[PDB]
Amino acid sequence: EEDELAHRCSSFMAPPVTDLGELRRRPGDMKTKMELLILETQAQVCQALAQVDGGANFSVDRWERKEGGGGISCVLQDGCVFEKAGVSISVVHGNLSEEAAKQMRSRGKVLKTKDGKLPFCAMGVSSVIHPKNPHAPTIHFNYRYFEVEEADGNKQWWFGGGCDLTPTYLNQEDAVHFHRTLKEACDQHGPDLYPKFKKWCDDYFFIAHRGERRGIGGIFFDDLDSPSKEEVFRFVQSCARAVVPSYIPLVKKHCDDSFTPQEKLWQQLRRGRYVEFNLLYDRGTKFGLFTPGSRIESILMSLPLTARWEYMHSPSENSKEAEILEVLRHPRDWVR
Amino acid sequence: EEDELAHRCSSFMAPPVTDLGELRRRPGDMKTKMELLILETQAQVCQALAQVDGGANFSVDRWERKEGGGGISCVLQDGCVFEKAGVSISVVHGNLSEEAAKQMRSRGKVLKTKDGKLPFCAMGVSSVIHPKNPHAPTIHFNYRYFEVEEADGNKQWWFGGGCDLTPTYLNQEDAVHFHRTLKEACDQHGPDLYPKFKKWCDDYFFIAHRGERRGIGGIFFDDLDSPSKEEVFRFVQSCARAVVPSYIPLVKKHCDDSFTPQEKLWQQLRRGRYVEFNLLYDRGTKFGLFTPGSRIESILMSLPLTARWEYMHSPSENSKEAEILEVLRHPRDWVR
Repeated sequence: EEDELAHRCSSFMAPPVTDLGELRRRPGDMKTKMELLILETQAQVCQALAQVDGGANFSVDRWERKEGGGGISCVLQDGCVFEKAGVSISVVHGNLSEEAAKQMRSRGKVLKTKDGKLPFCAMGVSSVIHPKNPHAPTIHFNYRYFEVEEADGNKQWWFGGGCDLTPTYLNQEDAVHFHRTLKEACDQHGPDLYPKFKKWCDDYFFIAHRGERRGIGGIFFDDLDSPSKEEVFRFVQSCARAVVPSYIPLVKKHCDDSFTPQEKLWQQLRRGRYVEFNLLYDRGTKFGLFTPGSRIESILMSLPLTARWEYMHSPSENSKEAEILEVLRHPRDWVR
Repeated sequence: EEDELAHRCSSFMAPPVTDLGELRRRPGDMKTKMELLILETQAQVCQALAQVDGGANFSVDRWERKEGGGGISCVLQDGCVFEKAGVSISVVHGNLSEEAAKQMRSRGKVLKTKDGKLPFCAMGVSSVIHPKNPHAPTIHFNYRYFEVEEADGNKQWWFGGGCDLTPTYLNQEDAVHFHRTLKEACDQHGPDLYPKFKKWCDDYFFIAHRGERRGIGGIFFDDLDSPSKEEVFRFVQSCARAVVPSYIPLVKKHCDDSFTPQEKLWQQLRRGRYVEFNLLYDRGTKFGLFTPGSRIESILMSLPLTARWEYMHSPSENSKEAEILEVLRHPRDWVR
């Protein structure tokens, strides 16, 4: 019979960033469990996307750097269903830079150095998928884990993540399906998680000057460090496993929908909004792998194939354009 | 005979931000001279653009806010020559916020409060113009002035500005024309200004991760506070007056050039680079009206009508695509 770990690894997009000998020695370490989870998630998502899109192949770049860890970047471009799809993982080990350390103190985190250093590990998966068809929505997700070794055998750790949808026009069934899938995943771990993280997602992706959100939300969480490491991992695992069922059915349903040049135009304006969230409010932080805010590499991976920016006459009062603008300004409940 | 100031004002896009009664009382104040210069420049540029583009009209929005000063924003969109053109002016009076003050100290500026306050005035013009034709280049320019009243009758003041070109493909004649026009303007005020500011421009618009500049540069200067206020103003005035001759001839020459769908595609990728400079390296600073870095309003005004982002096969070794990439990576002299 095939070795359990070997079997898992044959299904990944590329070999793990961490030496397989190390993962084999420490199967129960959260760093091991989380690296395998992010690799699994990346593979599950890429496989689902590749099954849907016959028009392009993933390029898979497993990379490493001396100071910047390693990762696996999977990119699909200009396919028949997806104009852009990126699914990346990163794993970084090292000692925290004085700058990184300083920033955490500003957010109220107190780190006690071990020797003179702060050994740490940060890892995560992050993805942005932009369909070609105006009626097939964009998705973003990310799931990550951080630990830092302090004085004594004490460790400080936390998880972060989220999954959010950016439709061109509102589709009620799609919105409910997406949110319901996320809520079911969260509810397994406690009834207050989805409502909290749904609200957090509505608040976080706010393009402030327009008074509009990027999309229809989903879930967002950060600094998640209770009740226990294993319990939070199981929650994150449920969330990561919800991505494909939350999303691929929407793309399969809508990828062939007819659309007008005007609907395509509107899609392009909505894609410009997606980009603008970064331009104005999330331009790049070097420490983005373990705090809210994106690293440059992530921002680049998120860009669509094309976008449009143009000052727009208020749309007809009962138009689909007006409807989506209203919900971006005033988010709604989708599941209770 | 028409009143000199009234005659000047009839040529502006809208009335000055500052009460005309105040400008009339203090004709010799640098705030007056600079406000008139920025209004003149805005009008000269808009008039030149409107003469070239019969396909769209400028919308002119003269606005004010209680805490945020006032301005005049002129916008043209989706014309027959320009896909986007923005020419804005802002004039803000008030007392420096503790945050703004703090930032200046970080840059090594030392301000001595008058009473408990730092009364200040900041003003400027800023513009981004994106032609439709791949062969007609994008331009950006800005010219600004800041003063703050300190303890005693002492004032701290400085100017900043620049003018830079972002071609889709390199055209040697265009590059020389543009740079020559700027150099002639600078040289009138001293022989070391153009070489210094040309290099500064090459260094500033560096999209670091690609190792490429946004375009072919021009001039860039900041914190310009010597030799005297009148001398620096006259220099800035020469630079502002060089915009139209540096640029409009290039648009008139190339706006009708034939282009291929591939050249249009490349233009779209170059426009994506333009946007990416903000996304990564210049995302927004609230204090951008008096320091390097753009305010959100400026970033928005700069966005093109459309852009593209796509990971690209290295172009043919002697292609025009390869040539522009090489010069973006390794800037050249254009005039000596």
